[PDB]
Amino acid sequence: MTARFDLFVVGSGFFGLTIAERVATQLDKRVLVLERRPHIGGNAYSEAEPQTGIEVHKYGAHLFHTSNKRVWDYVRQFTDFTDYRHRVFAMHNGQAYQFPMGLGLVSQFFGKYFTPEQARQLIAEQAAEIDTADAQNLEEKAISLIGRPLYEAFVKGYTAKQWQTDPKELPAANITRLPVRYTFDNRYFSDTYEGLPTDGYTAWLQNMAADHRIEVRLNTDWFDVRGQLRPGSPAAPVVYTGPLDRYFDYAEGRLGWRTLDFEVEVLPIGDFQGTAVMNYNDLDVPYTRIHEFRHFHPERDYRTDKTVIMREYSRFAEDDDEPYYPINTEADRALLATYRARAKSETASSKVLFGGRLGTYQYLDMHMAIASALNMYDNVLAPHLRDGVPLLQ
Amino acid sequence: MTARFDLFVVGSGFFGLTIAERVATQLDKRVLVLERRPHIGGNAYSEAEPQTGIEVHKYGAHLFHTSNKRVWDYVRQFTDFTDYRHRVFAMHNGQAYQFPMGLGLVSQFFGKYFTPEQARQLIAEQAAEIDTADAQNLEEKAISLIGRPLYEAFVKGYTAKQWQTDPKELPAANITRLPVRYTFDNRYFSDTYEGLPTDGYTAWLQNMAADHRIEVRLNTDWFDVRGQLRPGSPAAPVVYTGPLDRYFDYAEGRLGWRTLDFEVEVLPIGDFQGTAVMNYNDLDVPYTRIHEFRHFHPERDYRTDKTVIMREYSRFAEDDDEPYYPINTEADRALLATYRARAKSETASSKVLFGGRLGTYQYLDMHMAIASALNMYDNVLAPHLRDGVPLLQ
Ligand SMILES: Cc1cc2nc3c(=O)[nH]c(=O)nc-3n(C[C@H](O)[C@H](O)[C@H](O)COP(=O)(O)OP(=O)(O)OC[C@H]3O[C@@H](n4cnc5c(N)ncnc54)[C@H](O)[C@@H]3O)c2cc1C
Ligand SMILES: Cc1cc2nc3c(=O)[nH]c(=O)nc-3n(C[C@H](O)[C@H](O)[C@H](O)COP(=O)(O)OP(=O)(O)OC[C@H]3O[C@@H](n4cnc5c(N)ncnc54)[C@H](O)[C@@H]3O)c2cc1C
Ligand SMILES: O=c1ccn([C@@H]2O[C@H](COP(=O)(O)OP(=O)(O)O)[C@@H](O)[C@H]2O)c(=O)[nH]1
Ligand SMILES: O=c1ccn([C@@H]2O[C@H](COP(=O)(O)OP(=O)(O)O)[C@@H](O)[C@H]2O)c(=O)[nH]1
Repeated sequence: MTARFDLFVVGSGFFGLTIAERVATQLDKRVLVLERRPHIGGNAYSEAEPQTGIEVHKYGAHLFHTSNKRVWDYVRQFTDFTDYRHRVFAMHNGQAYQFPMGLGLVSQFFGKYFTPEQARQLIAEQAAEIDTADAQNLEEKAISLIGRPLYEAFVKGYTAKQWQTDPKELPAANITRLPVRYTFDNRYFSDTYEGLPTDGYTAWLQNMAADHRIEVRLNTDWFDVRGQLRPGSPAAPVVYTGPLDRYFDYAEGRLGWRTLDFEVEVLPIGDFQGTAVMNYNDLDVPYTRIHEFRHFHPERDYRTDKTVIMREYSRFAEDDDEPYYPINTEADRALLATYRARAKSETASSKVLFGGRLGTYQYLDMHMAIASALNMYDNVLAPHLRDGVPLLQ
Repeated sequence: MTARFDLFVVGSGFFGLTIAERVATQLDKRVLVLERRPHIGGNAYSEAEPQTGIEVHKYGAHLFHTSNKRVWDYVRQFTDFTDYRHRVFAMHNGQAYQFPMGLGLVSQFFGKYFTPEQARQLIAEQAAEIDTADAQNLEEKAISLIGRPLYEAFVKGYTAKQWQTDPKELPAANITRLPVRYTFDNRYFSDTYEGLPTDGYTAWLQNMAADHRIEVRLNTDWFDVRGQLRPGSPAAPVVYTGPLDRYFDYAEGRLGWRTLDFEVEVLPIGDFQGTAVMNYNDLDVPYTRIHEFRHFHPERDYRTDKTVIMREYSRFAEDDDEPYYPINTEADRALLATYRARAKSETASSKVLFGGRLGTYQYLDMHMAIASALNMYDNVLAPHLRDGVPLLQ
C-alpha cells in the first residue's frame, strides 16, 4: 500500500552517493539511485588495465584533497588513503619546469636563483599593470599574481587549449585554483589532508553504495523512467545531479561546457616521463597534459617493462556530449541565473533538488561536492524526510 | 650490601638511551648513564630560539628516516612524527638546482628535457670510464652513477669542503648515501618511514630516559669517575659510546675525524632561502650548506618578520674537538682494525662494550644507531644480565 522508495537520486557521482548514503544509514530510508552509465562513481570511476594491472582513471586523473576535517573523517569510513602528494611539471620549449608558481619556477625561467625577497620584488614589477584586488577576469588575475612574462609562457597557451575562450572572458577563480608561493614548495595543492584511495576509486565508491537500503540501476536514464517510478513513490523527493540546462530541455538556451577526450596507450617501456602528470603549455601540441598512472601509486610494484599513459584533449561539449567543465562566461552566468529560477520553481512544484558539479554549473572538486552534499542533507533533506519541513525557505 | 647499579652507559645519544631504556624497562635493572655535556641526546639535542620560538638543531640538522618497521614501531613509543619529507636543493654558479640525481637535475644542468630512457643513455655515455661494480673509492663510484660532468659540478667541490681529502681516498659508501633516480622524485631519502618529532627532539629523548630506574648524570666525564663508580657495582658491564680511539688514550694513533662549526643568525626577514636545506657546491663559499629551521615544521605557525638560519663549516677534528664524521681512509681502516682488537680485549677483561657512531668509527644514522643498539641488547646484553651468558662468543 505504502511507498516503494523514500528518495530518488539521479547520478552515482560523489554528490549523489553521499546523499544516498546519509539518507539510508542515518534516517533509515530506502533510496533509489539511477545511473545511465554502465558503472557507478561518475567521472571518478577507475579501472585496471589488463596488461599492466595499473589502475587507470577513465575520466581524467583524480586526486583527493581537503582542509575540511569533517569531510576527511567522513570519507575515511569507506576507504584508506596513501600519503601521496600531487606534483605537476610544466613543459615549455623542450624544457621541463617546476610548477606552479615558486622559487623553482622563477629561478629556472629567469636563469638565476632568486631569494624569496628578490622574487617578490621581481614579480611586483611585472605585475604593476593591475592589482590583484581589482582583478575581473582570468588574464588580469593571472598577471597580478605571477607577472606578465610567466603568464605568456605558462598560462596563456594552456588556457587557450583548455578553454578556447578569450582569457579576458574567463572567471578569475579558475587561475586562483593554483597556489602562488615564494618558496620551493611545489605541491600542486595547499590543503591539510591529501591522498589517493589505497584500494582504488571504484572500491571506495562501492563501499558508499553498499548499504542494503540503496538500490542502483545502471544503464538507466532518469528522463526515460521517471514517468513510471514517481507514481510508485509520490511523496519521495528527487535529487538531480545531471546537467542543469538539460533538465529543462535547453529551453532557455545552452550553457557553455567543455568536454574531454582521452587517448590511452600501453607502451613497451617502463617509464615514459618519470612523473604522474606533465602539463604541455605550448600550442605546438594538441593535448593539454599527459598522465602516467604508475607514478600515482609508488607503493605498489608494477612491472617495469610496460607502462600506461593517457593524453588529454579539450573541446566544446555539443548536444549528446558529456560535459566536464562549466565555462562560466558573463553570458553563461546570465543564462545560469535563469535556470536557477526555473530550478527554484521545480523544487516547489515537484520536490526536485539540484546539486553537484553538473547540476549547479559549478567548477567543483570532489571534496567540495561531498561537503555540498552534506550541507544539503543537514539543512534541506533531513528536516524534510524526518520532520516534514518543506524543501524551500 | 649488593650492587648500586646493574649497568653503566657512557653517552646519552640514541645508542646509549636505547640501551638504557631496554635494560631498565624489559629486564627491570638499574642503569646509570653518564653524559659530559650539559644536556642529553648527544648531537640530536634541539633548542628553541628565544626571539622566534623556532626549534633549532644545535649540532646539525636531524631528519629521521628508516625502512625497518621494528625500529619505526619502537621510536613511536616516545614521540609522534610529522609527515615531513626531506628535500635538498643545490646551489651552483648562482643557480638553484633540483637534487639529488634525477630528471629535474639533468634537464636543468643540460638545458633541455630528457625522457627517462634518454637520461639513462646520456649518463651511461658519461659514466663509461668505470663500472659501478668495480668502484673502489668515492670519485670512481660517483662518476659511475651520475657521470663525470655532474660529478665535477655537484660532488667534487662539496666533497672538497666537507672532507678536505682526495676523492680517490674516500669510501664509496659515502656517495651511495644519496639516491640515484631517473624520475622527477627529489626526495633526499628513499626509506619507507620518515618524519620529524612533533614536539621536538629533546622531548623525544627525555621520554626515553624518563624511567625511574635510569639515572643520568650530566657534566660528568666517564674517565674522571669510573675509578669510584665501578667498585660500587663490580658485576655491572659498561656500554661505551664515546670516541673509540680516545678510550685507549690514542695509544695506537689518532683516527681521522671531521668536526663541524655552526653560525646561527636571526634575520629581520621572514624567509631567507625558501627551503629547509640549501647545499653550496661551489668553492667560492666557505660553508657546505645553510639550514632554515622554519621550513622543517610548516605545520607550526611562526612569526613572519624574523627567521633563524645556520651556516655549516667543516674542518679536521683536533685534540679536544668533538668528532662528527669518521673519514675512514685506507690508513684509518687499518688503525681501526687495531683498536677493534684492543676493544675485543677490553670486553673480556673488564666487561666493556663498544657501540654507536663514535664508539665504532662508523658513518651511522639515527635509525642505524638505534637498530644497532637493539641488536646489542637482544644478542649480547640481555643474555648476560639475565642468563649469565658471557659477553664474548
Ligand atoms: C578531468 C577532471 C579531473 C578532476 N580531478 C579532480 C581531482 O584531482 N581532485 C578533486 O577533488 N576533484 C577533481 N575533479 C572534479 C570531480 O570529478 C567532481 O567534483 C566530481 O565529478 C563530483 O561529482 P558530481 O556527482 O557532483 O559530478 P559527476 O560525478 O560527473 O556525477 C554526475 C553523474 O550523473 C549521471 N547522470 C547525468 N545525467 C543523468 C541522467 N539523465 N540519468 C541518469 N544519470 C545521469 C552521470 O552518469 C554522471 O556520472 C576532476 C574533474 C575532471 C573533469
Ligand atoms: C651534522 C649531522 C647531521 C645528521 N643528520 C642526521 C639525519 O638527518 N638523520 C639521521 O638519521 N641521522 C643523522 N645524523 C647522524 C646521527 O646524529 C647519529 O646517528 C647519532 O648521533 C647517533 O648517536 P650515537 O649516540 O651513536 O652518537 P652521539 O649521539 O654523538 O652520542 C655520543 C655522546 O657520548 C658522549 N660522550 C662521549 N664521550 C664521553 C665521555 N668520555 N664521558 C661522557 N660522555 C661522553 C657525548 O656527549 C656524546 O653526546 C647526523 C649527524 C651529523 C653529525
Ligand atoms: O599549467 C597550467 C595549469 C593551469 N592553468 C590554468 O588554471 C586553470 C585550472 O588549472 P587546474 O589544473 O586546476 O585545472 P583542472 O585540473 O581542473 O583541469 C586551467 O583552466 C588553466 O586556465 C594554466 O594556465 N596553466
Ligand atoms: O651536494 C652534495 C651532497 C652530498 N655529497 C657527498 O655525499 C656525501 C654524503 O652526503 P650527505 O648529505 O648524506 O652527508 P651528511 O648529511 O651526513 O652531511 C658527502 O660527504 C659528500 O661527499 C656531495 O658531494 N654533494
